[PDB]
Amino acid sequence: GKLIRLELFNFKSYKGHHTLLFGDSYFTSIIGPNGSGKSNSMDAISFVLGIKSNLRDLIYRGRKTAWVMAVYEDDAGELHRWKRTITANGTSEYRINDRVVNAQQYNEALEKENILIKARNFLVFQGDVEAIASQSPQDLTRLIEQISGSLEYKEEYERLEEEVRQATEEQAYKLQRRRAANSEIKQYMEQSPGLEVLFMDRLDHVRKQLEQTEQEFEASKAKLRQARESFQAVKQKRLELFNKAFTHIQEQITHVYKELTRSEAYPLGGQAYLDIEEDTDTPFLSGVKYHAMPPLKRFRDMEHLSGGEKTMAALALLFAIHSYQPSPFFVLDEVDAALDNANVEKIKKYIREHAGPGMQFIVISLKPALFQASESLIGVYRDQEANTSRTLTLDLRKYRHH
Amino acid sequence: KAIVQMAKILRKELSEEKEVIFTDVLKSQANTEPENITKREASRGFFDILSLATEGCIGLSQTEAFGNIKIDAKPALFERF
Repeated sequence: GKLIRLELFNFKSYKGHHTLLFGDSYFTSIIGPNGSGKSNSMDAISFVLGIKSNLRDLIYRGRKTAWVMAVYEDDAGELHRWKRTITANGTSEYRINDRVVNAQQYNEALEKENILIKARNFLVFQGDVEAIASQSPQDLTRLIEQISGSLEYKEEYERLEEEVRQATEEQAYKLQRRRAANSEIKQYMEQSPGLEVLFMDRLDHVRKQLEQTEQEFEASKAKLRQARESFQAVKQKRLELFNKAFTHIQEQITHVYKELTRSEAYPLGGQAYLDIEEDTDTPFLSGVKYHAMPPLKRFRDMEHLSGGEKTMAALALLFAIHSYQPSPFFVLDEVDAALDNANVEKIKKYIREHAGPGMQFIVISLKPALFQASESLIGVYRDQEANTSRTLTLDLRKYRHH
Repeated sequence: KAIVQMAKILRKELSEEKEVIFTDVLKSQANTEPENITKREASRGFFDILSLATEGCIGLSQTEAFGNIKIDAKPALFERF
């Protein structure tokens, strides 16, 4: 489906009721002059969808309650109303189609539309770009574990590996006890005890002491077997989820990075790949190598790239990651602010080539070269006499190109 | 300055009438018929009126979804830009 509007009420710089309208637009840019409230748009979106990245301070203050509602039209297309409220004591209320629910039931309704808070497959903050462009190989592995679902098996994985380690040395210990017992039997029998008992209750001590060593070993064997099987099952599920995500992203990254580095002067674009850093039978225990080289560049280390080149490589990875679990809509922070005109153009081209049914784009945009190409605009301005932000809309599909 | 250009067009239209429609201001600034106005021109003007409103020079009213935008003058319009 798609979002057709967000409704705000006393949210940050918005006094009273306001609407962030998208309609049937599959590419909306949110724009406005500095200090108009545009930046509060990200806040409202990530608030109503449940992102945790203070709760009393979101309520409008003239210098009392607030809520944000997302209105979503599925493929049927029926309406879904997702409202989060900030009450007078700072706690959150959740409503789905105007009925109260708890936080878990809220996320589940969103998950059913593939709006996945655990993978944040629907939103790119500005900070995500900096974080991606400076992360370690092991950070990237952990990110893929996170978005893939495999990270939820990590602690169970490590607990069961420890059980295997203990139950193993326990088996070896009880095996050596049984080897010593059966060795004491050979010595005790060469003692010719049949004669000693014919001319003794201790012979019954060895009876139950040997019977004990046998039962104890057989229990360590079965316990090690159970631990080994439990561990192998969790290991297989963790590997399965990780490999499925890694395979997708490794396949896509080559294409997305080209799309974002193609130009008239270099129509082939640059080259990127993902790879497991070290040889291993368990890929999720190694770091992931992300290497991207713009056109006509080729050195082993990426830190020699420019800030623009690093940003575009980071965006390509974020797109490739989020394509594994496609969100119906996609919210892009004000990344065009820091980009040169050539890169702003490439972002614009990428969006226009993907924005449509199945992938709605909502973009915070500072650069006209980007937002002048939208299907529609949301302008945010400050009404200073009323001390509130306000919104206007413009349908750009009515006007021509060139 | 882009805002200066828009500030002049609005003071002319709002000196006689109390309100002017955005699409009328856009035809005046584009110096062409509405059928030929381009997305780039519409976005430039749209951003310019948001700037003037944030500065307190004009008032903006839009009561329908993707509806006409009505612009009125403030005192500061004839003292700034």
